[PDB]
Amino acid sequence: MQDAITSVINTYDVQGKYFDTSAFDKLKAYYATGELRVRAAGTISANAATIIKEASAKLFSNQPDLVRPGGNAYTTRRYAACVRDMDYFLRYATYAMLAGDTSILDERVLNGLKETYNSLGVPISSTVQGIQAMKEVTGSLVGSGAAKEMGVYFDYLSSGLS
Amino acid sequence: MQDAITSVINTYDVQGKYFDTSAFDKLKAYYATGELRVRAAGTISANAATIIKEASAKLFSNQPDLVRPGGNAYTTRRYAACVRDMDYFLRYATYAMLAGDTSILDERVLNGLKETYNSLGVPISSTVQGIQAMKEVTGSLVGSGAAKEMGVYFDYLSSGLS
Amino acid sequence: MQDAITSVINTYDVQGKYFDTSAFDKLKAYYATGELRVRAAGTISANAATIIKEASAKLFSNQPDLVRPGGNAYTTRRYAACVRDMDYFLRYATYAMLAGDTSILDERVLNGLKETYNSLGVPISSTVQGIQAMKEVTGSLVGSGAAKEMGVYFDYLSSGLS
Amino acid sequence: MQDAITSVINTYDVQGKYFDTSAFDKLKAYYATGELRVRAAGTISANAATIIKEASAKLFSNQPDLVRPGGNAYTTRRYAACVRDMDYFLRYATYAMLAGDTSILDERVLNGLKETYNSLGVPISSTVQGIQAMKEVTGSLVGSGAAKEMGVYFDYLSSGLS
Amino acid sequence: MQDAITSVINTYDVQGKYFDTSAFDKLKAYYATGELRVRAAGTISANAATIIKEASAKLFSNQPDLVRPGGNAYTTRRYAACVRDMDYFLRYATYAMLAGDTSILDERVLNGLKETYNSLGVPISSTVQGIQAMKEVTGSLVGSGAAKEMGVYFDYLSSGLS
Amino acid sequence: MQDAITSVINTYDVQGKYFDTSAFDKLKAYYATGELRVRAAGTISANAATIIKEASAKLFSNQPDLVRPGGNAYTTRRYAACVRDMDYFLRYATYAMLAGDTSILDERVLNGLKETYNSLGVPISSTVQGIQAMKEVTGSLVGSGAAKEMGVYFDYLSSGLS
Amino acid sequence: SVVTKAIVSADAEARYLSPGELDRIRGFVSSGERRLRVAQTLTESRERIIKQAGDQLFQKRPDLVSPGGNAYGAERTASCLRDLDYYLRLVTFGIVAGDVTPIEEIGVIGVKEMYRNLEVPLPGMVEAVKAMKSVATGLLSGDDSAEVGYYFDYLAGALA
Amino acid sequence: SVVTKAIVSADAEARYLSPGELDRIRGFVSSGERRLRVAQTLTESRERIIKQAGDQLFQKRPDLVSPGGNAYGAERTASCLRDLDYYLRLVTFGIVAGDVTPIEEIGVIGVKEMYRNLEVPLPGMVEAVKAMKSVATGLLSGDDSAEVGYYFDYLAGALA
Amino acid sequence: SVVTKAIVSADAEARYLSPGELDRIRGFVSSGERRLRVAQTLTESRERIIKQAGDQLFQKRPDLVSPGGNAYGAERTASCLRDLDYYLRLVTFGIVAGDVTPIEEIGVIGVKEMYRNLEVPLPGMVEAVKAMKSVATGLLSGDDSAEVGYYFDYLAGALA
Amino acid sequence: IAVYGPERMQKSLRDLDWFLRYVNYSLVAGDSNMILLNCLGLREILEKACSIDATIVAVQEMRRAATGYLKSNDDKELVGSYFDVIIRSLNADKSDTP
Amino acid sequence: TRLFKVTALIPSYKKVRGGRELQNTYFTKLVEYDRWFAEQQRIQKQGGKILSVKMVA
Ligand SMILES: CCC1=C(C)/C(=C/C2=NC(=C\c3[nH]c(/C=C4\NC(=O)[C@H](C)[C@H]4CC)c(C)c3CCC(=O)O)/C(CCC(=O)O)=C2C)NC1=O
Ligand SMILES: CCC1=C(C)/C(=C/C2=NC(=C\c3[nH]c(/C=C4\NC(=O)[C@H](C)[C@H]4CC)c(C)c3CCC(=O)O)/C(CCC(=O)O)=C2C)NC1=O
Ligand SMILES: CCC1=C(C)/C(=C/C2=NC(=C\c3[nH]c(/C=C4\NC(=O)[C@H](C)[C@H]4CC)c(C)c3CCC(=O)O)/C(CCC(=O)O)=C2C)NC1=O
Ligand SMILES: CCC1=C(C)/C(=C/C2=NC(=C\c3[nH]c(/C=C4\NC(=O)[C@H](C)[C@H]4CC)c(C)c3CCC(=O)O)/C(CCC(=O)O)=C2C)NC1=O
Ligand SMILES: CCC1=C(C)/C(=C/C2=NC(=C\c3[nH]c(/C=C4\NC(=O)[C@H](C)[C@H]4CC)c(C)c3CCC(=O)O)/C(CCC(=O)O)=C2C)NC1=O
Ligand SMILES: CCC1=C(C)/C(=C/C2=NC(=C\c3[nH]c(/C=C4\NC(=O)[C@H](C)[C@H]4CC)c(C)c3CCC(=O)O)/C(CCC(=O)O)=C2C)NC1=O
Ligand SMILES: CCC1=C(C)/C(=C/C2=NC(=C\c3[nH]c(/C=C4\NC(=O)[C@H](C)[C@H]4CC)c(C)c3CCC(=O)O)/C(CCC(=O)O)=C2C)NC1=O
Ligand SMILES: CCC1=C(C)/C(=C/C2=NC(=C\c3[nH]c(/C=C4\NC(=O)[C@H](C)[C@H]4CC)c(C)c3CCC(=O)O)/C(CCC(=O)O)=C2C)NC1=O
Ligand SMILES: CCC1=C(C)/C(=C/C2=NC(=C\c3[nH]c(/C=C4\NC(=O)[C@H](C)[C@H]4CC)c(C)c3CCC(=O)O)/C(CCC(=O)O)=C2C)NC1=O
Repeated sequence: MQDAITSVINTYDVQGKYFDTSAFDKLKAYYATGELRVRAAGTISANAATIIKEASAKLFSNQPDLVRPGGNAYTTRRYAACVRDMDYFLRYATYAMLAGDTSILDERVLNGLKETYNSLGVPISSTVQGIQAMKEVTGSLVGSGAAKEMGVYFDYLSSGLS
Repeated sequence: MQDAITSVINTYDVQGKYFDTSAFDKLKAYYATGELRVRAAGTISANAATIIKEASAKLFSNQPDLVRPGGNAYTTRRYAACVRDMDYFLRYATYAMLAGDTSILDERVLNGLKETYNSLGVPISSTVQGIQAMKEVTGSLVGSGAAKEMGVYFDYLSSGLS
Repeated sequence: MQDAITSVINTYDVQGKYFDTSAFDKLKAYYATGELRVRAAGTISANAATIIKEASAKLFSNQPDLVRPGGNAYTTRRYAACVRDMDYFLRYATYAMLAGDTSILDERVLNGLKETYNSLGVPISSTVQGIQAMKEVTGSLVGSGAAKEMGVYFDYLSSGLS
Repeated sequence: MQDAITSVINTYDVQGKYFDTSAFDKLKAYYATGELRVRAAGTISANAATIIKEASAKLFSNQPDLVRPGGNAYTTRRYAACVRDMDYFLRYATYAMLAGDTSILDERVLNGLKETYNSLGVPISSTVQGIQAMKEVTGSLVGSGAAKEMGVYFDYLSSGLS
Repeated sequence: MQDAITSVINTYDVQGKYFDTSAFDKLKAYYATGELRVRAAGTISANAATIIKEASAKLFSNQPDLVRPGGNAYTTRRYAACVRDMDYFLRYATYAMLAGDTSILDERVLNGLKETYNSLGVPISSTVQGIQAMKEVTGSLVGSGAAKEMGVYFDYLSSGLS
Repeated sequence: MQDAITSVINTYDVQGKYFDTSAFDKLKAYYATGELRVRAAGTISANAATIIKEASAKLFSNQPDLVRPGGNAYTTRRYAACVRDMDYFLRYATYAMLAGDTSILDERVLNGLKETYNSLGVPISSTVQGIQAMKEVTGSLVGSGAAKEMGVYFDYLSSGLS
Repeated sequence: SVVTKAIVSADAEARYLSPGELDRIRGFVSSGERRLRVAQTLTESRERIIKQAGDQLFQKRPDLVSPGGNAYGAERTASCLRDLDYYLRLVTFGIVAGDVTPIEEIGVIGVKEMYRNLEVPLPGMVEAVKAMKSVATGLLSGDDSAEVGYYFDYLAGALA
Repeated sequence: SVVTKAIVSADAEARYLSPGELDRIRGFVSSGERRLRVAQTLTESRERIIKQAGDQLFQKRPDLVSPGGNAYGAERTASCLRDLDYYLRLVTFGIVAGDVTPIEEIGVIGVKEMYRNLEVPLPGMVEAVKAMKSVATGLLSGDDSAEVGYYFDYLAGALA
Repeated sequence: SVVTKAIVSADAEARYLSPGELDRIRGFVSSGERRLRVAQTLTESRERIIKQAGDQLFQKRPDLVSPGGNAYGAERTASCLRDLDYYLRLVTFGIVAGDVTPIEEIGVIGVKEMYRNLEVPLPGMVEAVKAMKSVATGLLSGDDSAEVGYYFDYLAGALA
Repeated sequence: IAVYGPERMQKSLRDLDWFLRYVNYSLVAGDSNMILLNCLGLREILEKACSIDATIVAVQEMRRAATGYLKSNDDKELVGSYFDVIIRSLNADKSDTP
Repeated sequence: TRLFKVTALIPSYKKVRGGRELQNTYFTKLVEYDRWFAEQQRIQKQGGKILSVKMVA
């Protein structure tokens, strides 16, 4: 995969060029944001079960058809599948936030997710709603500064699904 | 779409065969029921608006959250769209009953309907309930044998949505 | 894979409704035809090799070029694969008849079969002819009613291939 | 599309209850910046071509490889397409600023943007750099207070791309 | 599309380089073969219907199953569709031979064709065998060098369908 | 565009009155002529190609300059246009025969044809002669009763184009 | 009518009439005398149908003749009766033609816009047409009553 | 089929079937026994019809089976008769369906291109189907003879 | 190229190339060696042509290199000469291709928008193209100069 | 109140609250389009189990009550228009729905 | 035989249209010769009346 540091390194490697002032500026930006990223990652690791808990409850409260009979999340199997997908989404958004890059999201999650969901019959609107649920649930736990950072990765996941 | 006659013709044409005794027996069976099918279709066209009224009333009584805020029927716009969907289901089930085959249902209703509702947010289970309600409403108006024949196609619609 | 009982169970679980009189009626009909189904399945199992023998003999007599050089069944290998495929079709038709549902055919037999045969080079029309010959052979052994029952599954396979 | 007003109205309509203190606070915040946002929109609408000129100059000065042979912007057609895309981004950012919601961006830019740029081979990182240069120029042109309101949607687009 | 001259022009333009001895040699080779290409194209255009006739006769004589009931070419409509596909293969092979490049083959035939036949149930192996039949029929009419040149593009089509 | 029944319906509707007994007698007339009309229509549908054969042959026999250079039929395109015109005239004459009214002739044949021929320079006399050539032979095939009854429509076309 | 529809369908794809169209035309002309007999019976007793249907409609919907209703007043009631007469005449026309094309072309296309301009309650149309259908089917025999009631059924559905 | 045509015509207008279409279906189902008898007679006589019609075709046009003709040879004559068998089966399909749709969609679309690829003279095909008309209509009664001849004439016009 | 235009034109109507556009291809091919030789002459003399065209442009239009001009400064003059080099190379591509299609696609579609974004005076581009045309036609013989002059004329017209 | 029963009373109360909520929403949005469109089809739905005249009286009474509190002529006329749209739509649906 | 100048009025019989459709009803176009047969047939099937056609070139 690729993070901000590796992104700058690869750009300058393909150019065969040297680290200039702009490169060091970007590296300084990432190092400045690093401690916030690490604190947010630790907080999200602490409360991951709680985040999935609350996001699932809210999504199924806003759209109760999913858990009633005839819904895509109606069985123990399909409910557990929904929870498993949301746990992936949280973990990989945390990876992307800590890296500072969304390449991991692309390659590990978004490359093939639309077709998987379309073949499974999984609603994609409801999945985006669940991602937004996780987004604003974790925003409260990480704090406004870290929420502004994790939100872009949650929106990246949502835009990749939509 | 294809009817019973066209179904038999296709089955015998893909095999490169003329009609045998079984084929003529099946065609005669379809021809014997034609007048009953025409009478049932006329009766349904008589009371289509009525059947929609009782079916929607029964559905929204047994599913009151549909018309409450947060429900997908909570609007006059969304209410009109729901009753128009009910009109679709009744019209095409009558077409299928008159034809004697479920092909028109699969071709013009069931194909792509689950993904359409998933995009729109329409609850599939509540639509199945509405179709069933339409079935009990239509059976009494059409009589016993016409109700068996006509409910076969309602069951096909419900199973396709299910 | 789902039989008639499983189909009723699923169409009632999707609604969330318990069993009522209609479901018990459909189940009773399935148990009514169960004895016929079991006798037909036992007869077919007792004479599977014989049925394959006359069916393949009829197919290769009607289309002698198949087993001659340049035909797709010209080799001990390819002849064996051919009679193996015929055994597949007979066994899975017996499964579908014993279940009372064509789900297993779509589910384990007809899925990707056209692409497989087209990649192999197998003549689809001649396979359909083999299925029809197998139908004719099986009917005489199973009797009139059991033949009418097995015919829907044989015709299902023939229409799925063609 | 949606704006802030539609979002609040829908949020309180699905709940079925009137506007509370948080609702009126959201509307007051949205209305307070309204005249500033309209002034900024007038400035951008009046001076879009200028902003494109400095944004493109900065982008192609920082990355000369784009307009040299072998670069994605090397032809008159591809240079024109690049500046046209930049005009798209500026206009839709202005639309989003006036609306106060990023729904229009998701609906009419991000939906299919990644597919387009990966099919055409457009460098996504360079497009992000061009969007950042456009942000800087338009912020210098419309004042810091409107610069922040432009920058939030410019960042939304940049995060959508990367 | 792209031809040999356009191919060399594009290869040198991406590099930003002027033409050198190797490029001029490639252009001279194309200009040398141009007269042969024109003669072959005229001969094919004069005899296209003939070539299609013998190729279709060969294919349906070696594989008569294709045109018996249950076969992919079994109807007047499907037989006409088959011969139309062969006509298009021949015309675009002629176009590629005149141009000296297989770019038109890709763009106007091979992009999405295998998916289309996979959906339609068309046996691609039999289509390739028909293309090979057209190749051998065309070679006899066009002569040795023109046959080698045409066989290049016929084999390109056959391997593209693979 | 109206038949005898819709014509009498119109003439009784415009007056605002109900059908009288004379209307019923006029209706019985058309219902009694219906089977003869349908029989003649079937004969003409079967023999339309032959009627065009002999009508064009006789028209070009009596007038030789038309096919010879300098004539208003001297071209392959122009020959095809003439035979197409005669075929359309025959088909619409049969249509008016079945309908029992000449309204279709006015609405679909003479609608703009007079001035089209006038601008083009088509001779009126030759067209009338061709209409006569078709009528006097078609009457021979359809029988004397249907001959007299196509007489009205054919000389209606002749007088209209006159 | 039936032959009109067959001719339109044939001319749509530029061909002579199909054998099936010829069979449907034969079926139409073969039953023309029975259609004319139904026309006899409906046309002769028009006053019975119209007045009985008006009475049944007014009893079913007293608000129509009540003050503030659309049918309130002698002139408005006369217009009600004239509308019923129009629809009866169109139903007879469709019975003769073998299709509902006269009914549709004369007084179905744009009926909702006109009755919106008149504030005429379409349920009033439906109940009046149902009363007309009841009277007409009662005065006819079963084989004729079903076929005739089909036309009233189409008219009621068009109004509804 | 007739039912299919009525259903799709109603579907195109987003309405239920008009009384005319229901009457058309009633007429079609009323003739089911006659159509079945005619189709069973044609199927029972397929071998005789093909034999006799092929004989008439070959005596009327010896050029097809003379050396240098398209039907020359035992295998090409067998293919010739197999085509006639195909078209007879299609005619029976059209008889039971009540319309020429099965014939149209199995053996009429692209027939000119198909027979052009096969060097088959279309006038020869027209003569063959006229011979089949004659041979089959000889077997049928007067009422059914016209009904079968309508489908045969449609097929001849399609080939011509 | 000529072959590309002929083939795509034939493709737009789903037909084989007619003998007229086959004569097209034959005439284009029979003229290949002269085009290759002209491309030789232009490619070998690119360095002299660019310098002479730059001097002619700057003496005819001193304002561009004058203070406040677009080409003012060594770097901007270098960019101008680079653009002249691009267009000379595109002219060579067009000469070998037999048409303006390489010039069209690489340097004509969107050129006005490119230079308008770059704040470049299009009349200056036209004058530069005319000067470089004169310089290039100076090197070539009359028959070849007439051919290359029209490519340069098309470039000038496209920039204008 | 007794004749309808609890269900129709709940529907009636939530519908009056619905009308006033949409009036508030439309005043926010700057357009009474939502009330308009939601009322182009309301009368046919209500008529069988509701009194249209009663609904008109209720909406007029709410118009009077709301106009009372505003105490500003422009405010009064705007809210009066946003209620007159309801009365106008239920009046326009005297025939069937459009 | 190059061009036709055609003036025709196609009314509306199937429904009532809310938009303008005034120029859609009464209009004059220039129609190519190879297209005039089909265009005249279309106008006739629509129920419209072809008022007059003249020859342009
Ligand atoms: C048909 C297969 C199936 C099952 C069984 C199923 C169970 C199920 N139980 C739920 C909550 C619940 N389930 C329980 C029951 C527990 N409370 C006590 O601890 C007991 C030990 C135990 C019951 C004996 C409770 C209290 C909740 C509410 C929890 C909450 O709302 O957060 C929910 C969430 C409802 C929603 O999101 O709207 C589901 C879906 N779902 C299915 O698709
Ligand atoms: C190249 C590989 C290959 C082989 C070997 C092969 C054998 C073969 N032998 C066959 C028939 C037969 N084969 C035999 C031979 C047996 N008769 C005696 O018992 C002997 C023990 C034995 C021969 C020494 C007989 C009698 C039949 C006729 C079976 C019947 O028609 O009932 C058939 C059935 C199809 C046909 O008759 O054309 C096959 C496929 N096919 C192949 O593609
Ligand atoms: C508002 C919704 C919308 C978007 C977003 C959009 C993007 C877009 N840009 C395109 C072309 C292009 N876009 C670019 C982008 C530039 N390449 C440079 O390297 C830069 C990194 C970058 C901009 C800063 C280029 C080079 C092309 C031409 C590529 C080609 O055709 O080969 C195309 C292909 C269609 C065409 O050429 O007209 C689309 C669809 N179009 C839309 O309707
Ligand atoms: C369905 C009613 C209808 C018809 C029949 C009709 C015919 C018609 N014939 C035309 C020309 C023509 N029409 C004819 C036929 C006439 N000239 C002579 O041969 C004969 C005396 C006579 C035939 C009886 C010819 C030969 C032309 C071509 C002459 C030309 O190029 O100017 C054209 C001009 C457009 C075109 O040909 O593409 C039309 C529209 N238009 C209609 O709307
Ligand atoms: C043949 C096609 C056709 C129809 C159908 C038609 C109907 C029609 N009915 C009208 C009046 C009327 N029609 C009615 C009847 C209705 N109001 C009551 O509520 C009843 C529910 C219902 C009768 C069952 C009434 C009461 C009026 C008087 C309204 C007025 O004049 O303001 C008018 C206004 C002009 C006039 O009366 O002269 C028309 C146009 N016009 C046509 O050209
Ligand atoms: C179900 C619809 C259907 C039809 C109709 C059909 C016609 C058909 N006729 C064929 C050959 C043939 N058809 C004929 C018949 C002609 N010979 C004389 O000219 C007569 C005028 C005429 C018959 C009355 C002949 C002679 C051939 C052999 C051509 C040859 O071997 O070259 C073939 C090629 C079969 C092969 O050898 O691979 C087809 C597909 N196919 C279909 O799927
Ligand atoms: C192959 C197609 C192609 C063309 C044609 C092309 C032209 C082009 N010229 C440029 C700059 C320039 N071009 C000129 C040339 C102008 N100076 C005078 O006014 C004259 C009127 C005129 C030359 C005759 C100048 C002065 C600049 C520098 C302006 C700047 O710094 O932005 C640039 C910006 C990138 C850079 O500065 O290196 C491009 C892309 N690029 C392409 O990919
Ligand atoms: C602002 C936008 C808006 C409104 C107000 C609205 C009203 C509305 N009320 C309904 C139910 C109902 N509404 C009422 C009657 C009430 N209705 C009121 O106008 C009266 C004050 C009151 C009685 C005097 C009743 C009795 C029902 C039950 C269903 C029925 O009438 O059959 C329904 C049908 C859905 C359901 O069954 O719950 C609608 C659409 N819809 C909208 O989109
Ligand atoms: C926006 C400008 C505009 C105008 C003015 C306009 C007039 C107009 N009126 C039409 C039909 C009609 N117009 C009328 C109304 C007339 N009959 C009554 O007695 C009155 C005296 C008179 C009106 C005051 C009628 C009855 C028809 C139908 C005529 C027919 O189709 O036979 C039509 C034919 C298209 C259609 O039926 O939808 C047009 C174009 N269209 C336009 O786009």
